[PDB]
Amino acid sequence: GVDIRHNKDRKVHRKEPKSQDIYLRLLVKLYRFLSRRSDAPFNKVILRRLFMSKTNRPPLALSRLIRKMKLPGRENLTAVVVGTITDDVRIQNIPKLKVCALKVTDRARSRILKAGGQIMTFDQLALTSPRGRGTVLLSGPRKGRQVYRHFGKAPGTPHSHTKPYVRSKGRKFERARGRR
Amino acid sequence: YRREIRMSRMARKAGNYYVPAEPKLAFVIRIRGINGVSPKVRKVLQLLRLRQIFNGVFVKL
Amino acid sequence: AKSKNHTTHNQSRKWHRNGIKKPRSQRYESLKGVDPKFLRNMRFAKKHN
Amino acid sequence: MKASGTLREYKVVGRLLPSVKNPAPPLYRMRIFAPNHVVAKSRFWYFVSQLRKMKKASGEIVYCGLVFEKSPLKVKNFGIWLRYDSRSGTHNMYREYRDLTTSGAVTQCYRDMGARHRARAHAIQIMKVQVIAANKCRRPAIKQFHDSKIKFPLPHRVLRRQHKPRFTTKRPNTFF
Amino acid sequence: TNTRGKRRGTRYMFARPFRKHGPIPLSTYMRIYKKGDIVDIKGTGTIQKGMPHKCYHGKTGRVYNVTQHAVGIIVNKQVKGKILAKRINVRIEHIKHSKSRDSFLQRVKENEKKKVEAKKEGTWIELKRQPAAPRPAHFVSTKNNKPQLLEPIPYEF
RNA sequence: AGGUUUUACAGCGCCCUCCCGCCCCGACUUCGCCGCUUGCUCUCCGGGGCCGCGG
RNA sequence: GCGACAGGGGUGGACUGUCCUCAGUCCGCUGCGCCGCGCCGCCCAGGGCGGGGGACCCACGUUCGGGCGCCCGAGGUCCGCGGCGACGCCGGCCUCCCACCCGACCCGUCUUGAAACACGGACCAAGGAGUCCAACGCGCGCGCGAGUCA
RNA sequence: CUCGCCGAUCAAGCAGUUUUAUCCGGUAAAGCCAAUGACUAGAGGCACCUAUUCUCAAACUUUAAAUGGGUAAGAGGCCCGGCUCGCUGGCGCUGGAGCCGGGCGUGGAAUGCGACGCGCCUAGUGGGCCAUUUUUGGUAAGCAGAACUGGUGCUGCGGGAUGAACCGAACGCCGGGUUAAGGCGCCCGAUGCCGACGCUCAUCAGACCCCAUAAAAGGUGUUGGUUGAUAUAGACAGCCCGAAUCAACUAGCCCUGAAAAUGGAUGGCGCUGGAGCGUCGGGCCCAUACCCGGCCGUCGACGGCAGCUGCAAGCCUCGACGAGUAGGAGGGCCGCCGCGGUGGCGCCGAAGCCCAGGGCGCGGGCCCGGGUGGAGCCGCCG
RNA sequence: GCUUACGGCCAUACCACCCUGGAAAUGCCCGAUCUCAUCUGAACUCGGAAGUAAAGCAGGGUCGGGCCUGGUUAGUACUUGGAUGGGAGACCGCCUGGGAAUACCAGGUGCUGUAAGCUA
Ligand SMILES: [Mg+2]
Ligand SMILES: [Mg+2]
Ligand SMILES: [Mg+2]
Ligand SMILES: [Mg+2]
Ligand SMILES: [Mg+2]
Ligand SMILES: [Mg+2]
Ligand SMILES: [Mg+2]
Ligand SMILES: [Mg+2]
Ligand SMILES: [Mg+2]
Ligand SMILES: [Mg+2]
Ligand SMILES: [Mg+2]
Ligand SMILES: [Mg+2]
Ligand SMILES: [Mg+2]
Ligand SMILES: [Mg+2]
Ligand SMILES: [Mg+2]
Ligand SMILES: [Mg+2]
Ligand SMILES: [Mg+2]
Ligand SMILES: [Mg+2]
Ligand SMILES: [Mg+2]
Ligand SMILES: [Mg+2]
Ligand SMILES: [Mg+2]
Ligand SMILES: [Mg+2]
Ligand SMILES: [Mg+2]
Ligand SMILES: [Mg+2]
Ligand SMILES: [Mg+2]
Ligand SMILES: [Mg+2]
Ligand SMILES: [Mg+2]
Ligand SMILES: [Mg+2]
Ligand SMILES: [Mg+2]
Ligand SMILES: [Mg+2]
Ligand SMILES: [Mg+2]
Ligand SMILES: [Mg+2]
Ligand SMILES: [Mg+2]
Repeated sequence: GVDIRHNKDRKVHRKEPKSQDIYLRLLVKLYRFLSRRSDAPFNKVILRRLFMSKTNRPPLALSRLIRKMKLPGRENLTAVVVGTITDDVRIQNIPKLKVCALKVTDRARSRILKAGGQIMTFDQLALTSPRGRGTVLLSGPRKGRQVYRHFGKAPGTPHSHTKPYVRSKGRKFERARGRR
Repeated sequence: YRREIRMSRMARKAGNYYVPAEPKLAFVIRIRGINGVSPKVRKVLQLLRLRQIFNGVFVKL
Repeated sequence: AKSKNHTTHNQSRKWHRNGIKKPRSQRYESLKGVDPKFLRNMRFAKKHN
Repeated sequence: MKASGTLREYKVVGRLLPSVKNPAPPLYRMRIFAPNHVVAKSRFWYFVSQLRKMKKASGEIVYCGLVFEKSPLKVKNFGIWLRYDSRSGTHNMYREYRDLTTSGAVTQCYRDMGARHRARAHAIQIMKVQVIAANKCRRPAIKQFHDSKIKFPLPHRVLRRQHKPRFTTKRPNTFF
Repeated sequence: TNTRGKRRGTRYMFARPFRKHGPIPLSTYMRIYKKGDIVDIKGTGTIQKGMPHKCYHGKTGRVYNVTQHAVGIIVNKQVKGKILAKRINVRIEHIKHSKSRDSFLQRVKENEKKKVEAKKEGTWIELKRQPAAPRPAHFVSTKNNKPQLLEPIPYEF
């Protein structure tokens, strides 16, 4: 026999979108052809995110997309995001965005188009930019869910700052012995 | 091969000795099995890339 | 009905199963526990430069 | 030590490692009988290590070669001074043998000590081997072969080749 | 079961050497410990204030905080199967500067001068430590040191 | 201890030698007294078993 | 060539000893390293290396490239062949019966340990044990998105 | 999931391992003529006192290992300039720390490896047992309790006759070759070698890890060895004779010591120029182990594809790998009943049942044929 | 080289006895008005300068004790790892590495930083 541990032979990486969506699996059939033959590091990152789940594809608000486009060097590039571009109602101006995403909400689609912008899809992106040139791949706040506020050391340890699971946030709910 | 013979002959000619240079290459062969190995010895056999019985590697000395 | 009291037999094999990882030394170590007189001045050396 | 086959005589010389305090240290010569040179080097670092203060890591072996017999075609009377460790204590012992080569005479000592005294190879320590003349032999088992015009038959020749004919009609003769 | 006292088993480690008792020599008090230097830990039974725990006597950590009489050290202590960085407060009478990194700093300063010397001269001196190589081939002369015959000695009781 | 005392009616050692006085056999796998090996050992160089799946 | 030392003379002096203006101690060749030269030594052209004054070997001969073949060459083919072919003289090897060689203790369960002189089981058929509701957590699919669910 | 995938094009970092460098300790040993405590004997100086002496410590130690523990081996570095502060203060640098800019790869020990990187959810378990070494209580225990590591529990295989743990070695299905431990009189594969040397006779011989018992004490059984004493100025033995002899001790094999109950156990037969003991040589025998090749599957790829295929949820290429209870997960063109779709079958014979019939799948199972039966049944996507 | 002040390492510096030394300095020494001080001007504090080496101090001496260093003890004791090694057992031998301690023997005995002054 051979002295080797088979504990971590399997690499747990999603190699196929767990969704049975038809249009999403067609984009996978498109970017798998580019991840093999285009020889561009952009298509290899879009292919991963087409597999990822909804929690690994968080929304991207307009304000969080506008600020990343106003950085120096993003003059006439595209804002690629594998997910939904939600609207940020507490922002006012839209500076002529050129985005490309799977879904765009009805208000975000209106504010981008009314400002003269352009909204694309991942099939049009692979048509005009097969190498992925002139793109700015963005993402949303993956650690922005309420679920991550409960993850930590423990609610009852020093320097925890972890949100405990309670039925209702009140006075008689876990504030007596250990919180003072 | 002929140089080490030359150095050994000129040392015996004068009654002296010529100690050859210690070897710089070694061929290690694992002979024992893989069950019942000490953790300090098992770690070395993994660094020598000798994980199964009857396999050989070259080791710089 | 006595039992076995204490043992550390299989513990060393369980420790090195997932390895004994040293603490991750990160750049820019924390500043908790430092002298409060020293930290109060250091925060005054950052809001004036 | 295993004492496999014929024990060949090796002349192993060695010395301490030269330093700045003791440059060119003294050289020590040894008379080692071992089956191969790998064991002969280890036997050198066993006796020299207990006679002088020098280990294998503190010194080096300068020469280790075979010592052939000068007269392999002449019967000689050898005398071997040894000391073996029995189950009780260590005992000095002087045994006389008779062979053509000193490599085979010491080999007979390891076979004799193991047969008569049950001594293994690691307990025996050969100290002196000397070609003794036929006048200074103390053992009567060798002195009987010191008779010129020696004469003796080979009585009761036991049948070997007992399996070449395994079945036959003739019983073997033992008088020749 | 043993007692969980803080000084159980410290009969010999916190003791002082033979004929080395008395007051602490005043050189250990005038040593400057900056923030980020490697210091050793060696408790002393003379100063019962701020003495380290027996699980740190002989360990080594780096300084992260300096106070009037003591020094905050970051020591890595393995508890069961995990190594944890412990922030302890030990007075300067139980610690001393670790010379484990002084051999590295002296080696760097010698490397920074060997490359600037080879650059302005045009050589290829290698700046890298190497293990003890096998001994080269050398001649052993027997002009005045003839090989002396050794042999085992007889057994005497 | 051969010949009647040391070579004699056999031989066995050890020294100075006459250049190693001089030639011939090289661990004998090259004529079966004893070791280590290629410095890539050479052979349509022999014989036996096993199976050639795929495309 | 020069450095580490070995042995004595002349001058001054400090000290020591119950031999006392007598004794003694002390202060002011050989070894290694380093080079340079000469000579000699390494199947002998030194068979350690590089250059100069009869046959075997040269991926040297004037720069490559192009057609036809062979094959110790990207894992086998025969452009070799024989006897039988009428339900019988051929074929099935798994299943049926039987024989022999090797192996082979009875399952379930509790247990550190069960073939156990530990328990349950004579045999066969049918039935026979992780469910549904409320609520919670995490992962995933979907819809919309600072909204969402009527 | 975040990356590295492209190897030191790159920064790397990591390690049940060494090397270099620097610290930690008070165990083994040693010591007590050194301290504390215990302890024997004389001697000198007028019970003490001094210098010696014998013997010890786990809760004593001057000294002090081996093994071992921590840390350091670079860009998060090194060096230089400027600035900030309410802290510090003879000394706008007096310290200190922060901030900003610039200069400088010969990544500045060996070996190995994709990072056992960052999280989330989480079952089972919480009676363990055994061995080498260390070690406590006990006369001892197949006893009780600890330490390091391995094994086992969860594990089959070759060897030890037999076997939980011993030795060798860990396991997909096979052909060939070769070994480990152990063996080669016959059972029983292999010495059916003209194997080498010596020891040994047993009226209870002996026959090899764990291991299945044997001691003190003895022998003029026999074979070696050590140290001495006598002897042609003639010993020893014998009632003069003329060449060796005697004593002590030691170590091998054998023997005495050695007595239990159903008949019996080197495994059995049996073996004595051996089939015994000791030291060794050559050859040979086979494990699911090693090597070469075929096949299945899993895993990985810094992978290959928009005459034949392309059911891309498909096909093709390469390399490594395969034990497993408790438990977890995936796959199922495995099986049963019912529903919405869909594609059928049936009195020219449905379901069920039976079979020494023909076959498929690793398997769960399935298809076909024959017989029986007499009215319903099934495939695929959900 | 020496004498002082403050030290660093803390016996190579300590301990017993003997000998020698005062240029500066140091010490002893001479007084109790003030400051202070105790049973007591011994000490402590204060004022002072007749004497100059008895002691402190410094430098030497001792087949000195101690301490320090080296040799040796010894590759001994012990120990890492290994074996289907020996042995009834206790225990022992060997292979692979590391490797002490007393006794005994020999040598040595303070080094040095900052500041001030003197050439006995
Ligand atoms: Mg084993
Ligand atoms: Mg328990
Ligand atoms: Mg208990
Ligand atoms: Mg366990
Ligand atoms: Mg042996
Ligand atoms: Mg207690
Ligand atoms: Mg010189
Ligand atoms: Mg049960
Ligand atoms: Mg129960
Ligand atoms: Mg029973
Ligand atoms: Mg029953
Ligand atoms: Mg049923
Ligand atoms: Mg939960
Ligand atoms: Mg870095
Ligand atoms: Mg419990
Ligand atoms: Mg639990
Ligand atoms: Mg048992
Ligand atoms: Mg127990
Ligand atoms: Mg029990
Ligand atoms: Mg297991
Ligand atoms: Mg048995
Ligand atoms: Mg086979
Ligand atoms: Mg057998
Ligand atoms: Mg008797
Ligand atoms: Mg007798
Ligand atoms: Mg007599
Ligand atoms: Mg007996
Ligand atoms: Mg293979
Ligand atoms: Mg499996
Ligand atoms: Mg139902
Ligand atoms: Mg005087
Ligand atoms: Mg003295
Ligand atoms: Mg000493």
